Amino acid sequence: LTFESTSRFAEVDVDGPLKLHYHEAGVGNDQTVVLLHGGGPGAASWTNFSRNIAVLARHFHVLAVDQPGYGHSDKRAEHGQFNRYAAMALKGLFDQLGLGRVPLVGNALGGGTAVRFALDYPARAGRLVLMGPGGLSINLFAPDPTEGVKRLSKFSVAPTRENLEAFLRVMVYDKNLITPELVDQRFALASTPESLTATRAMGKSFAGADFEAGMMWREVYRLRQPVLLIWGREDRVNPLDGALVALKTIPRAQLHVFGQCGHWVQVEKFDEFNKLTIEFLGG
Amino acid sequence: LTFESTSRFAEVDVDGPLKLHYHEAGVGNDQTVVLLHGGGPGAASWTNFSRNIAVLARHFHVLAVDQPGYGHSDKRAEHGQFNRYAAMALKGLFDQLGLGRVPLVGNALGGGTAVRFALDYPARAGRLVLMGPGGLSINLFAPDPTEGVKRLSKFSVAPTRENLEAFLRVMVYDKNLITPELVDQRFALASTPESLTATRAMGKSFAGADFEAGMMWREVYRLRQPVLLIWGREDRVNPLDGALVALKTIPRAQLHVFGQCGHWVQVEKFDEFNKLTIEFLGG
Amino acid sequence: LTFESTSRFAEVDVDGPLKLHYHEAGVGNDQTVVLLHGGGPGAASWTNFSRNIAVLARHFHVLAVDQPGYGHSDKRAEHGQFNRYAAMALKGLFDQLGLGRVPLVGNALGGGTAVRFALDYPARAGRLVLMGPGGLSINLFAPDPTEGVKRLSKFSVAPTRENLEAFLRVMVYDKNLITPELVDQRFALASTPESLTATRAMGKSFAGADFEAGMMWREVYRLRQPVLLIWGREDRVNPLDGALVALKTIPRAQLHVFGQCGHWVQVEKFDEFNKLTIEFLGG
Amino acid sequence: LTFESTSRFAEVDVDGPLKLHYHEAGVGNDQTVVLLHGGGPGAASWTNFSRNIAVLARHFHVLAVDQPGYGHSDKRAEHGQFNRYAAMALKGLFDQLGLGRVPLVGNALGGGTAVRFALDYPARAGRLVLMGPGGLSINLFAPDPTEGVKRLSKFSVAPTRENLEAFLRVMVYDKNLITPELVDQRFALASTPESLTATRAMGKSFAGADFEAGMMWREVYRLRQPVLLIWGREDRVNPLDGALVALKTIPRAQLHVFGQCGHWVQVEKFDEFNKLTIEFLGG
Repeated sequence: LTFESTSRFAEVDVDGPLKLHYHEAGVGNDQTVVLLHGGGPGAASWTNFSRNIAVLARHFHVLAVDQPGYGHSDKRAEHGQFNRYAAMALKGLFDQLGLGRVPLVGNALGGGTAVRFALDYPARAGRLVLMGPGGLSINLFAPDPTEGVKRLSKFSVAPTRENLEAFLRVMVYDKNLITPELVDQRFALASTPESLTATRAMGKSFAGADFEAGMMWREVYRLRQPVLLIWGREDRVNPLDGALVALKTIPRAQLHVFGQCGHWVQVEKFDEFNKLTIEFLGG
Repeated sequence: LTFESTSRFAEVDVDGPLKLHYHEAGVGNDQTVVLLHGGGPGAASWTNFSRNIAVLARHFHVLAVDQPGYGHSDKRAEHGQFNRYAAMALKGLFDQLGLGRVPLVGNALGGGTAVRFALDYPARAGRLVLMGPGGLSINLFAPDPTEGVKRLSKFSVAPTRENLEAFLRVMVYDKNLITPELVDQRFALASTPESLTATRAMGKSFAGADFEAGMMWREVYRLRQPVLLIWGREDRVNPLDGALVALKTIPRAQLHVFGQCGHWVQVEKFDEFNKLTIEFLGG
Repeated sequence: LTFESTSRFAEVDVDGPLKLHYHEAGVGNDQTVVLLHGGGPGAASWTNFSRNIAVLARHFHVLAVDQPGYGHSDKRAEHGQFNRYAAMALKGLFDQLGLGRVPLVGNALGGGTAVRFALDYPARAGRLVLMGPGGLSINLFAPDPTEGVKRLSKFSVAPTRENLEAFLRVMVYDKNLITPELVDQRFALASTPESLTATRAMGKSFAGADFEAGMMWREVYRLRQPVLLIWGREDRVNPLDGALVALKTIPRAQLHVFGQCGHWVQVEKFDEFNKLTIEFLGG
Repeated sequence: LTFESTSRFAEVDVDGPLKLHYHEAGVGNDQTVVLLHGGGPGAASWTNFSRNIAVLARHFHVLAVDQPGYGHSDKRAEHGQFNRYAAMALKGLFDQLGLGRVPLVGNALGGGTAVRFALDYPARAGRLVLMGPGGLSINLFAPDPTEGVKRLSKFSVAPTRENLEAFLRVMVYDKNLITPELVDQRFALASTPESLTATRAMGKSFAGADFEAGMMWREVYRLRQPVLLIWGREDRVNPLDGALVALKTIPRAQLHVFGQCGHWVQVEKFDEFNKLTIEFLGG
């Protein structure tokens, strides 16, 4: 499996043509699973889910989608509440690929999109696996914006290598994972004109009139499916206290917390994460 | 596997001869695992771990031990802090069976004993799997005694079928699990003279000068092994808020919470519990 | 000040004539304050706020209102979401007494009514003082129904002195406060035909289609006024973990927790409670 | 009252002569109260408690002490667990001034010293008022070091105005409070050779063999006096989740949380803080 062998594109309608790039693996496997990556500026499906796609592809038909504004998907200069926007694009994709009710795996921003999709199109979403998810989290104890959020904001206003490194360093428990190569790689992608446009778009969406759609903790009591919340104990972006409302109010919720693990669960605990996900999704 | 085929007895020294009854299964499997049951008056290894021993025995050499004062182990009329006492007996057993460093699975009271053992004899305890454990839990939000604890206390003072049923009913989420047969069975065992003696002994131990040994939340930051905490979201004996100090302070801790599950995790979520335990213990 | 000297009645419109009994004290004091009592079956303004009305009346114009279904207010056999219903009655009273924007002090059920009123008629509610309030609380850790709620339910199905005593005993930290006289007094009021009707009405309202109105934790982020949450650490009806969503989401929120204090804050910590309330309400 | 009019010095014995600078006010008032300031590098009694000393001095005999390593107290290049060290110095002062059992008000680092003193010399400590205290706090949800702690660490390694400003900005909710004048003032004091020595001393103490003395959350269940914990909801140094073990385990504990308030409670909510403290200390 390679970036190129799995690469796919699709055009869907979200207030007009919207191009989506995604990776497909495990064709032939009966149960399709959709992965939605995290929200760092230089993040994408392939890099986010490197330690995972090949593994999950052994059991499922994997569709790893680049969310609008990331990777090789369209990067519009404007949009509404981001999760609702990305949800609309996923719906377009689902319809185009003839998918019915499919399970979703999403981390951080991508978890927020998974949930918004599950609420907006309740019939199309199966079991959910959510790693340090945004949107349904509400930080009962941590002052907002968190360190992780603030660091992303700083890079958004001052796109320097120094600021990106500082940001990345609060993504993980083992800061040794933030190597010069990783920093340089993410920075090349995060600082392109298009990524900056995406960032400026994200910023302006924050102050829209549809902010309620992002406050998903008020709604998840409506979800009828099994939901596996997965958290790194040392998550500094969406901290562990953010798990509580969702654990309490989602009827068929479960929670797994890994000690010695940060915001990037799929990386720092890739083996443990892969195994939980396979078992959960009935594979 | 039957109660009889697996039954074993051992005499160990805890301030003198102390008889221990236990169940052995999976002989021939390389990795030994010790299970320590919960603390209801009519509880024992065989009934506590019915949905589990045969399964785990497929992967491990299972020793399910009746804790002093329960099942067919000696039921003394007096002893110190219970967990420290039961720990001493386990040490005697370990030494007698030539066991070295072995993983421990313990629920409720039995989890408290697993931990006390891991702290008192740090070299002899491997990975720990703890389901709604006592001792290392401190209920940060729930007033003590909890409903579950209070109900056990009531039966201890008034040993009637009515009181035992009320107690059992707060052990599970699905109260339908508390059938007349289950109630009658537990009551026959819980109301024998010896079980009453055990209960009276437990009560008097509470007010000993060694109470600190029971406050294990002050010590678990010393544990060096991986520890899997498992909780039922609706646990009414040792509630979920009791997990927090241990999750935070145990370096290699993990936590799994099951929604729609009470204090009896191994029963209400036996399949999910069995699978977590097997994977965790490297089997 | 006596029950009789302060007694007042008013007829308001809530889907037709609805009689409200209330107590008025401190006439002449410039700032009016409305108190809303707790929800025990034999509860009322006078008994709920005995250690408080005379004190607060020294600083404010006190209107202690019996909520519909309690004390000497109408006790209808049917109504919708209770808090929304009681809110409508308070609005009727406000309008009739020419009140404008007034602060509200409410405990337990009465706190839930204060909040529902503040959300439904945002202009008419000033600062809020809420003691172990229902409605805006969501018990993130305690399994529901709590012991306190369950005990009230038991009395509702089996209205015996024994059951009421058991209920009352989980209202306080110092169980010595539950004297035979208190038990007999509350029982005489709680077991009248009208109180039973009120109870049966409350029960049926629980399963109405307007249940969302009771889930006030989803809405309190809309409140613009200062709100003082007051909790007994050992509250066994609406436990301390229920405070968290409201503390986090109410912009001008404050929280005070008293150790060694149960659900009846105004009783067990009457002096401390009185003083916090006076200072808070700017008196 | 001025810095100069209230200035006092004392020589006490802590492994030899140790000079302590402090401020005395309200002489003639019967009840003495000791204040222990926070731990920012340029922090001291006078600046920490500016909005408070004159006020409290109206009701009490105020002794605001500069903790060793701060203000005008000795700044040694080496010492053990800081709180235990500062406690020893306070004991020396108490003895020298003929003080008996006196209440203590301490914020942040100074709260940790108040507690260590109360545990080490149980007879000499009366009621405690603790604002965002260190030592007895254990951050159950926030990854450590917190943003606040990390920012102080950065300044300790790179003592620039930029780094101090960033640090100060996470001390308050209203960042407008961090004016250029405040930044310049604190920086002049924080960057002196002696303050750097103090900082280097603090750093080396962290890795001493007496680290347990700093883990005061394991001990506060021994405190017999009333203790008022006060927290800013948006505290980014010692966050609100740090309050929980102490609230639960201190028998006569109380907690007050102010929304829209950071780590500097005595500044951002000086009026509310002053009033709580006066009432609590029985004045």
